[PDB]
Amino acid sequence: SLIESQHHHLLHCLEKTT
Amino acid sequence: FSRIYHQNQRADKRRAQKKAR
Amino acid sequence: MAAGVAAWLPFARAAAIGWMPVANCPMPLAPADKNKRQDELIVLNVSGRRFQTWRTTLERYPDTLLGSTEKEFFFNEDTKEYFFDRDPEVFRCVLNFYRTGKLHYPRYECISAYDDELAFYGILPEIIGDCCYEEYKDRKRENAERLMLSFRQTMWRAFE
Amino acid sequence: MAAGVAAWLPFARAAAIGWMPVANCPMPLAPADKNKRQDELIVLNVSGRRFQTWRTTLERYPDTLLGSTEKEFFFNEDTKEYFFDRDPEVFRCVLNFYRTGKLHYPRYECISAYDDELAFYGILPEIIGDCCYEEYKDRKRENAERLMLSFRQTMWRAFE
Amino acid sequence: ERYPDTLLGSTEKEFFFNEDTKEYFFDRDPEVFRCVLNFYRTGKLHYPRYECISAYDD
Amino acid sequence: GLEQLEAQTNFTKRELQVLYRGFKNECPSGVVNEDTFKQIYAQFFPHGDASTYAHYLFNAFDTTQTGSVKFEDFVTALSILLRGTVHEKLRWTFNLYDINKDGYINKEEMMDIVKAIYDMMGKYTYPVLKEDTPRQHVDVFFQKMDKNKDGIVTLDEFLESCQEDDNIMRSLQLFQNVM
Amino acid sequence: GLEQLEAQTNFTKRELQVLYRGFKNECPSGVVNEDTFKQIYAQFFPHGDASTYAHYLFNAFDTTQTGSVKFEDFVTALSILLRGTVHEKLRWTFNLYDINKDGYINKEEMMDIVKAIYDMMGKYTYPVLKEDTPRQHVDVFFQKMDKNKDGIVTLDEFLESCQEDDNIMRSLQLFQNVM
Amino acid sequence: GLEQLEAQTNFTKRELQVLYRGFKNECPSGVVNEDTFKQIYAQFFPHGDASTYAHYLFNAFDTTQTGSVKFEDFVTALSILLRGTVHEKLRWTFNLYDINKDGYINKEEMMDIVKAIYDMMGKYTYPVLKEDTPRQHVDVFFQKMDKNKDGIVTLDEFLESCQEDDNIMRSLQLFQNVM
Repeated sequence: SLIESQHHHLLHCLEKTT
Repeated sequence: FSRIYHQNQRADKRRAQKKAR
Repeated sequence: MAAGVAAWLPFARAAAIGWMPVANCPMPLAPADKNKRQDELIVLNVSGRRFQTWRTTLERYPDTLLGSTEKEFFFNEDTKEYFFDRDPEVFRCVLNFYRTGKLHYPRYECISAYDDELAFYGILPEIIGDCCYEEYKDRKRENAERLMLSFRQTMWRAFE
Repeated sequence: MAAGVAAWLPFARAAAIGWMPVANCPMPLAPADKNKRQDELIVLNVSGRRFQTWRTTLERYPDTLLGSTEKEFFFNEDTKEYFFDRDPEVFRCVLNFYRTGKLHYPRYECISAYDDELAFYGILPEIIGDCCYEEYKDRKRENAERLMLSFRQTMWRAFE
Repeated sequence: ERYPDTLLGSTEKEFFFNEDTKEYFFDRDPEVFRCVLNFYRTGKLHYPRYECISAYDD
Repeated sequence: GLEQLEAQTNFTKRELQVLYRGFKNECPSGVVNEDTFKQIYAQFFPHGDASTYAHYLFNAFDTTQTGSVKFEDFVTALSILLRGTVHEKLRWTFNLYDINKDGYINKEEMMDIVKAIYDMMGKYTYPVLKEDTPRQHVDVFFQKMDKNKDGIVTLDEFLESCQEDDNIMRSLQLFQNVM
Repeated sequence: GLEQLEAQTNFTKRELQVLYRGFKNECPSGVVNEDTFKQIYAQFFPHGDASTYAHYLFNAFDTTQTGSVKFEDFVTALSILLRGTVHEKLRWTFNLYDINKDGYINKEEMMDIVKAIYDMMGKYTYPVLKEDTPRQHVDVFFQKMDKNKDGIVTLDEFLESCQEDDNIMRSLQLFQNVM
Repeated sequence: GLEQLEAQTNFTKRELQVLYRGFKNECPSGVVNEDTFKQIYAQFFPHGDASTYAHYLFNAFDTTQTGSVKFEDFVTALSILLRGTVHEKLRWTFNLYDINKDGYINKEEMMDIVKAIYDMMGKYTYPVLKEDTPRQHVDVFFQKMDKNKDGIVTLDEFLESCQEDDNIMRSLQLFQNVM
């Protein structure tokens, strides 16, 4: 898909709340 | 009323014009 | 950088920075780089007429004909231009939508041709910009209207 | 392989396979193969306006100018183009017809020019696709409307 | 260069000028650019009766 | 897809686009269905009814249980029927005659089809028409195609009986040359 | 000018034109403001509200004192934020955390930004939500970016203890070569 | 058939294309009729009658016996009339004069032609006008064109008398050069 990669990556790097 | 009268008129008119084919 | 559907990701890659120092979390995710190449003005030949646009502008909606990848049934490598034997003037609206992302209606179009070209290129006649919507339905309904035993039932048929 | 008028004949040649098993025939007729050649974009030069179309599209109606071969008088062999000293707009109508096989009528055309170009292409105004037909008749009737002794009858002259 | 207070009037056109072909290529509609060009010709602008005024305005 | 099918067919890329053109011309890539066969196959049959026959080979074409499957599903079968092998062309026409879709054809099973053919013929047969011939036109099948003499033909029992009449293999392959 | 913007930023000509295209595609290059970021910055972050954070990096973004700065000042900082050097990203984040626009920040001020982060994280936290750790995640932040224990951060004091956070070190410039 | 027309006419492909253009332009390539000549010859010869002799060379151009044939037989006769052979040109001019369709000309028969051309001449002649000169302008015909002095000239008898007059032999070839 090569688009869900980038968009999901931002929300992944978001998930870093503790 | 006028709208519907023209409607039926053009209706049977198109019917006959189609029957021409 | 990126365009088409990723026309505003750079602002996101700028704004992500503001959480990096405060990222007291152990490890975020590294980026998703890959092979790279720039866009190109793909050139369409519709019945002798020529249009051009970036490929990402095409890829914006792959649920269409050109938006998808199967435009190659009409790609003439002999020309390197996807040639189509349909009208370009109605295709002009399609291109313009591909650019903007909204479609409109040339008022003077025999609605049959407009609709069947829409279908031809895989477009949805419902997502027309409502700024020009009801007149489409009016053309629809007017065109719809425009296109509109031995003895027992013998007397019957004779009556009506 | 072939297209245009014989664009779906391959489907019939596929369907004909179902006969052979039960076909108790000793020997049917050998196939009717003949000279074949792939189609190309014949270019129509209408007042510099450049159009391109497959011969297959061009030959769906050989009872007209384009389908018949008396189109070469406008064919500028110097350019491989059929140059036409006519309207670059009403031509589009005939062309999108040949694509479809049905005729449309734009709302805002001088019906005089319309019918004269139709006759010029040999096409019959009677065969207009009912997609938009009756309004053509309205333009017809309106245009028709708008385009409309010494002493023993000099008395008559003075009367009226 | 009759009015430098526009996209083409000012020098912001090379952002779409293609030195790769020595042309200003623009991803716009060909049936509205003509009206703007006609303005640049005269200095006034007409408006065709059949345009989805949204497209015109934008 | 263009190349995902090119890697499956017996035609070239231009021979594929030349049919994609005519297909998308009449059908806006929805999918060709019975509604298309019962007209285009019928419009080719004046003095004859094509629907009674098209009804069978539509679902014979459709490997899926759908009523409008795919253009890919159309061309993959066109490749077999035109430029395929006799062994698979006969498998396809058996699946056609196997109206029950099981692999076992009965006398009346393909009588239902020879009637469709005789109906597609025309209003009146040009020689004398006897409705026992579409009955016995199936017998001439089984007496050669029913090796078990039982009255029901299966796959191999029809194949091993459909490869000796040289004229039919001469006839199955007349159309793999047209282009 | 086009060249006048090239020699200022680190990006190239193709990148700059292909980005000004998308820039104008949503706003007619009038000038970008709050309301357009609150939808661009949100359109990539579902399950959350990204307006409250964009509300800070927009004023830190605006080199002028207006409510909407420019496209030229847009790229002059887009460069620093994507391919710019680490220590300049730190100074600009310093301009961002300092809501009072002075260079002096107290607990609740930057806690209001860590809220925005952890607010747009989502409506329901996927692990258990604890609202006092926004008191402590800034508290545990203090002990790093402060060597005086007074309650204020200045640029040097606020940076002299993130320069060695290797995770944020390799993570702060992830997009300096990816185009 | 343009190529089959070249095998009959003496104009070339460009001379044929550019003239068929003008042909098809003024009339929608239906057929040329009497009425059309009755006006296009009226514009090229005003201030006088344009029908009486027009309906003579129309039926002369009319090879068959209908009222309107086609474009091809029109240019194949243009070839004979402009760049055609003299022995065929005089035969064609006699078939023009041959009103009664039989092959024999009476004095009053060509009087019908001269009373048409002098009518076309206009209202008042530059010299004096007399209805008796059309009576001698045909008789000065026979004295040279009627070798038998009977009052009837035949194709052979019109030809044997129309090869030695040099000035008409120059007049009949006036337009095989102009293009």
